[PDB]
Amino acid sequence: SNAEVKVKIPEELKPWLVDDWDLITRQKQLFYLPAKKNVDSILEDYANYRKSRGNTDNKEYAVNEVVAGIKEYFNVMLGTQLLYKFERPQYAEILADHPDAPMSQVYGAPHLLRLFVRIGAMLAYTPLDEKSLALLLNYLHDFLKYLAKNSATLFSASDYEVAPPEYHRKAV
Amino acid sequence: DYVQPQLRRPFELLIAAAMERNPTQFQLPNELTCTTALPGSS
Repeated sequence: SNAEVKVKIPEELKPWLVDDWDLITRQKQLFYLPAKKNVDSILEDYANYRKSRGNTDNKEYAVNEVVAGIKEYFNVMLGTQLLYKFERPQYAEILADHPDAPMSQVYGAPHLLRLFVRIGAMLAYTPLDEKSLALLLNYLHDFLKYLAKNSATLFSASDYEVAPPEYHRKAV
Repeated sequence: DYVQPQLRRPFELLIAAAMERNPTQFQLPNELTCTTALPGSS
């Protein structure tokens, strides 16, 4: 590699990320997994958000490319480091209980935002050209600002239950 | 006359790199919290 791609974490989302980390690892509080707003729906939101915010948009080539890419990227990378060591039992439970459950499903916004945090070093693996880099970082920041604009409405940390002791045994 | 940047290759490359990611652990950057220890005390 030659250029370390700095994806740039939005400073508005940093307090949420720090709280997320704390809530999961330190507080050991976990929400009921079933996510009504899954990654697929979030991608759909973002895709249609472009065309409705603009007037004569034709970047659907890249929008669809991004949606397809993110979907598979999130899917293929799910389980490796898109979740904390404390989220292992969630991953385990999903696969064991529903072997037909899509990895791009079942999980909601927190995991998609999780992706954007880890993609930072991931982009350091990928030697992207300036054109594609600038265009992509644009979409990513558009996505980040879309999330950040709904940090209170979409991201909810109140409905978190302290994971039961036996459940802790399925993580650590 | 202009050729727009293409995301297809980037995603190809990025996913290929993701294929090489073993299940380690998600960690946040040093500025956010930093959960890594430094090799020292020696």
